Amino acid sequence: TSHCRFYENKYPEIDDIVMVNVQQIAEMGAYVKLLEYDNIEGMILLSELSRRSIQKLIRVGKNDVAVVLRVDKEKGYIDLSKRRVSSEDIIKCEEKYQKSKTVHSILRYCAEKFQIPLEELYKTIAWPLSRKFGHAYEAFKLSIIDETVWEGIEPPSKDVLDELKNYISVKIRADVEVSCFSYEGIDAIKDALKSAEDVKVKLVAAPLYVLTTQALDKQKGIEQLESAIEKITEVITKYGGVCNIT
Amino acid sequence: FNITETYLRFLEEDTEMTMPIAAIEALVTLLRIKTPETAAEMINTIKSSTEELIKSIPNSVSLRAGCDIFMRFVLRNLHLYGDWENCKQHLIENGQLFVSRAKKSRNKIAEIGVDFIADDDIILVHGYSRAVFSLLNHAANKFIRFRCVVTESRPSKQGNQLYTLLEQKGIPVTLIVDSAVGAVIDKVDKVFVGAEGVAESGGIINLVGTYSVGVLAHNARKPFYVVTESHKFVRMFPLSSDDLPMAGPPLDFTRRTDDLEDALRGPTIDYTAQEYITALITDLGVLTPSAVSEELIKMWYD
Amino acid sequence: PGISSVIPTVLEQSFDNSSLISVKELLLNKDLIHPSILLLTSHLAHYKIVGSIPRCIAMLEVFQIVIKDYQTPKGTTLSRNLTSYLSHQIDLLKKARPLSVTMGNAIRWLKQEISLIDPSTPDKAAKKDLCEKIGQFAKEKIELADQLIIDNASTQIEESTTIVTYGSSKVLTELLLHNAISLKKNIKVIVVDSRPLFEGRKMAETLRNAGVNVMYALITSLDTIFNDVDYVFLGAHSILSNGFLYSRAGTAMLAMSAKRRNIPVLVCCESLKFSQRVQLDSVTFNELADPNDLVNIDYENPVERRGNKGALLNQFIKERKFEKKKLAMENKPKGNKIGGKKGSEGESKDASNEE
Repeated sequence: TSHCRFYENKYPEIDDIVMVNVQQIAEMGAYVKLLEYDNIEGMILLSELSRRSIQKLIRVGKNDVAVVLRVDKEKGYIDLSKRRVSSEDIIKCEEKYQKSKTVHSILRYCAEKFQIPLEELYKTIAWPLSRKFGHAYEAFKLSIIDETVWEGIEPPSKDVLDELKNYISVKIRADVEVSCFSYEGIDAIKDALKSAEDVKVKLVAAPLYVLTTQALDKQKGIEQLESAIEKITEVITKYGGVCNIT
Repeated sequence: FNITETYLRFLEEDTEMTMPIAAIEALVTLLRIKTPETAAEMINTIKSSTEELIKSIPNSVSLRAGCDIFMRFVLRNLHLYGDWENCKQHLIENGQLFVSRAKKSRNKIAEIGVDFIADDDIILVHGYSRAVFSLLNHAANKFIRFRCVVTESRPSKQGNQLYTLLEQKGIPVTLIVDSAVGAVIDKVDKVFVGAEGVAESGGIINLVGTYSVGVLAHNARKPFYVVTESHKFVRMFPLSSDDLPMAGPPLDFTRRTDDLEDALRGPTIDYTAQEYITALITDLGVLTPSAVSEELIKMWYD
Repeated sequence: PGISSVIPTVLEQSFDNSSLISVKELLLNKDLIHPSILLLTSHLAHYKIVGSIPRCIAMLEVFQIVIKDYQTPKGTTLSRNLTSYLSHQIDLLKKARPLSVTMGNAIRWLKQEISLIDPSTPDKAAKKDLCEKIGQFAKEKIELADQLIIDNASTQIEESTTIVTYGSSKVLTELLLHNAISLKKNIKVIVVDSRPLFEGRKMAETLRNAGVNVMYALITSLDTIFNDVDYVFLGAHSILSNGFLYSRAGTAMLAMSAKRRNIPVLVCCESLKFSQRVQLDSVTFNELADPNDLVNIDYENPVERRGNKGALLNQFIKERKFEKKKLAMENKPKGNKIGGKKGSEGESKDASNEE
């Protein structure tokens, strides 16, 4: 289920910047939904959303840039403004929206795996990460280099935490064509296996060896595969045979 | 606080407070109580009250049109991104100023639209609008010679009502039935009409026999007139000759009866096309054909 | 350069206002023209499906392909030989089939975009943003606008209604598909067709594929099908500054009958379809085609018979001429649906000044 606000409190304030995904058009303005501050409706009027004929502008398509004017903290009524946001601030509005969208993507694997509500998981994360650290994206960037933010609050789900770390972190296929014509070769292939595995190396046929090299940041698999080619060439030159690598 | 109840209070009043201008004044009073500072709290509740008003409507069109213009003016207020307070004060004040504009417009038209009635011309008048009768009265004030022919319109018996209001002025009259209205177009110089609404296309929204008048006049080549105050424009496009917003019957055929109770049912509001109107008169200058649409395009900005 | 002059059939005593010629089978041409243009010209020369709206969409997509294939020369800048190449395209298109109004507004938009972008920015960064803008332009002025016509028509049409149509207009096909499937009404749709091409047949076929109650008729059989009908939809091509409806073949005949038989005429249109050119009769500027399509006894399209007709050149005066794009009279249609919602035909140039 997709709910719960990005911030701590339900309703916005004055001067705070948001990003809206347009839902309707014409007459008043647009009763919609937000991608920066909750999924409830927050209305704007045609005047605000014009500045600068118009029908071609957005009309419930992608995303814009708006600033909250009037908030009702009783039942739920939000007013916005598109014009007011300055050109220098627009780039900052887009980056906060990108930060909010990454936080929402992070807090969705947790609800899928352990079959528990998303609002409870959003509440337990947004206390040391969102309130004390600054933002949840930079706290996640700190946790992947050296775990220091995650160690504060104790997690009831550790298997979800391992699944999320695996998602932040892919096998690249490699085939070796062994065609040895030497006196001793079995001990050589065993020596080449002990240097490359210690990722997953399997046997399919007598000449062909299938090995999948794991990559953390995708480009890491190339450097380790090239090291594996260098280690295979060093092994077979001494015994008296040839190993062809693709 | 109610808006339908405020409109219901106008029973013995009327005449000065025109039906839409009294509904617009009721819209401003409902706006000024619960703070017009918020645009989410107020506009949505104004929209709900107009929806409640449409649901309570039996056979009126102009109340929906008048709401639109109000809305438009409200939105246009703070189009200059002005102070959220002086713009508000100008919005609340433009309620009594809106009703005061109905008097100023009537002062304009009654001096413009007396020019159409020439020296000694017999007129066949149909329907009753406050603009058309004000032309008729202020031409008598101008001391001009004109004869009058009364059409027997059948809504709540309007012909008899029109005839009595002509008697109070001092202008010679006689009753003509809408069946025989074809037999009159030879001793009649000009045919006049007062509309309930004017279409986006350039046609007319009117009473229980007006299209029939328009066609007969087109046959006899005798001019056909529409005179109104400039607030009866809706974004409505009746595509066919018999299609209109209704709460009652769109032509019903009843079963065999002996006591005689179910009979009357016929189209009480009828449309006529753009071609049949020779001339149209409002306070917004002297204009007829494509003019109405240009007004609506200017307002709606779409 | 191309093939010019030498035309089939007689020059004709009556109706000689437009060109009657052209290249169908490819013989002697320049070896620089992009093949997607060559495909479209061979398509439009013997096309059965297209009618105004889709022609421009295809013309836009072909242009998008050209820009994607365009790599700026090291010596000559972007605005050097592009506009000459585009002029070669239009001239080849003119030889194949006279352009629509919507095609002209597209070319005018593109030529405005060439002048807007100065040769100073990097070439790969230039074309990447250009095609994005064209895509957004095609979204707004066609697809999203079409959807706006759809919903405008939806409120206008009454529940359980009979509609007679004509042509093969993209907007109306989707209109009727929206009526049958998304709204679910009792819509009896009657389709009419002429002789040069079976536009209506194709529309009826597609409606049958949806599963609609369809009658299929002809111009000769009109005074029998009417005596039922409630609304008539016409496939627009161009509405002029006058308010006259310049559309396909059997259009005005229908429009006339409708006006006389009480029931109104409705026309769905685009904001790109309006022009500032003006005319008052069908003779003015006509889209003439070769009598070769009218030789065979029709039934389908290719039958190849040893019939009664055959000779046009050798026969002593036998002008078997037909027109394609005709004019409907002004007063007869009542509704127009566009980007600015609604407006009667007598208010034609409220879009051209609004731009």
